Amino acid sequence: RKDPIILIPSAASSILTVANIKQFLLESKYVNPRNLPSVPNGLVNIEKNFERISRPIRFIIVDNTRMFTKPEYWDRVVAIFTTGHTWQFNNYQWNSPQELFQRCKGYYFHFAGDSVPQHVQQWNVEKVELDKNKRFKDVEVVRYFWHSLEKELISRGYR
Repeated sequence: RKDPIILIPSAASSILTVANIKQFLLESKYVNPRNLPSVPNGLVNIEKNFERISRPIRFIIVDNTRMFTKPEYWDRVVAIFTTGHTWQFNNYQWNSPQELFQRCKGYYFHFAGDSVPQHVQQWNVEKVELDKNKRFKDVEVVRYFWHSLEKELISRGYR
């Protein structure tokens, strides 16, 4: 069966972008986007081996929907990373957070000590907290993220 899709934000300011996503999800290190080039094509592929899943899963990670040529591709979106700007969702199949996050699992990544915006608290999104100063804490954060996503994959039939 087909590769699952993760949608992430395009704004180069966003905590996580196509520039630092692989380092974060695979190497277990947050890297500030300013210290990296921009990635114009807004696409990266990654592969992940899960404890409870037999075969490695190949993820398509995109910060845009210009390649969503068929509406059926929206069935393959297993996660959405959000910064809390609804405009991110403007060109999505489901453009309101209420509808979108009933359809796809949402994640809100931010730093501890930074207030989560009013509207984000109301959203059906899982909040994930990074440490401002202790980069070693990323290891636990990333393990937790993959544990969470694994349950989502299993629920969607990826075993």
